[PDB]
Order: sequence, then structure tokens, then C-alpha cells
Amino acid sequence: TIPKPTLWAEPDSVITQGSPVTLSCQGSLEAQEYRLYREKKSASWITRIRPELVKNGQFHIPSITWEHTGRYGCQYYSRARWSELSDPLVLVMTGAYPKPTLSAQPSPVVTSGGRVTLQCESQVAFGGFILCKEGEDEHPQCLNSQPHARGSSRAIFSVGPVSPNRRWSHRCYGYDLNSPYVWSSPSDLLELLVPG
Ligand SMILES: [Cl-]
Ligand SMILES: [Cl-]
Repeated sequence: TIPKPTLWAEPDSVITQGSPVTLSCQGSLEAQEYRLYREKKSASWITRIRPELVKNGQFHIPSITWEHTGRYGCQYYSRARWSELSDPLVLVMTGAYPKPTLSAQPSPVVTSGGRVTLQCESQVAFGGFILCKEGEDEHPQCLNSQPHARGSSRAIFSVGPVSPNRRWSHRCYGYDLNSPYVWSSPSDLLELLVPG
């Protein structure tokens, strides 16, 4: 009967090991109190974040560690009841593993409208890879490789129709299936360019 709050992370929900992040819950203007939770990996109960650590629905993490990663949700209290939990915020830590290599075939320079193959490679196998694109006009879109039986050290993605106007800068990350919110250092940025 009371609208569920939202939950966000500042500056981002993808944060390098040791760096700070703040999670913010915001409910109705008449919220009297907030609670924050994180979902347990392989336990049916969830973790209450200690109330001494949530001030005005804010939970500040001075240096993120692997133990902070996972799904968070929050509620607030108003009109004698607690709200349902927010939509989950997934907090991710990067930099736990050496970065993979990212390359384009046939070329990082691609005619407008053409498609291209990107390859993410690693010296040691990962459970899976993700290829993320960020541009001036859109949110991060990550393609996911299909996880394989005993992990893999190479993944192949197809990207584009590339267009001139957009910016097509990609990075790729490796992760292990049993802790999927702990990622490698990102690969070097690979920018696809269109001659025109
Ligand atoms: Cl850590
Ligand atoms: Cl693949």
C-alpha cells in the first residue's frame, strides 16, 4: 500500500577493489526509518546491514571488498508499516584478477553498418566473460559469453551494425561462476572506428 523505495550507488555500482562507494535508499518524503539488506550466497536468510551504519538511508563503504558484493535491497517505514523491498541493486567489485585482452576481427576500423567480431582472451581460464559498451548516448550494455564446463580462456562476441555518430568503446571482464559479482580488472578500452 506504500510505494517501494529505490536504491542506488554512488559513484557507480561497479567499483575497483579498495575504492569507496555509497548506497542510497530513498522512499517517500514521510519515511521515518530505513533498513538495508544484502542477499546471502547459498543461504536462505539475508544479511541485515547494521543500523548503526545506515544514516538517512545511506550506507557508506570506505573501501569495497569482495564481501560487500551482491544484491542489496532496502525498505522504509511509514504509516505504521514497512514497505516491500526495493528493486535489487547489484554491487560489483572489479580488479580481483588480471585483466583479459580484447581484440577485433577483421579490424577495429569497420565500415558503417558493418558487423565485427570481438575476442576476449586470458592466460588463465575464467568461468565467463562479459563485453561492455559505454557511449555518450546510452547506458552500459554488457553481452555475456556462454559459460563452459571447465571455464574458458577465450570468448567471441558479435557486435554492430556500428554507426559513425555513436561512440563504440568496449571493455571486457572475466569472472568466476561461484562469485559472479567479483570481476577482473577491465581489459584495455577497444574503440571501434568508422571511416566516413
Ligand atoms: Cl577484496
Ligand atoms: Cl564464445
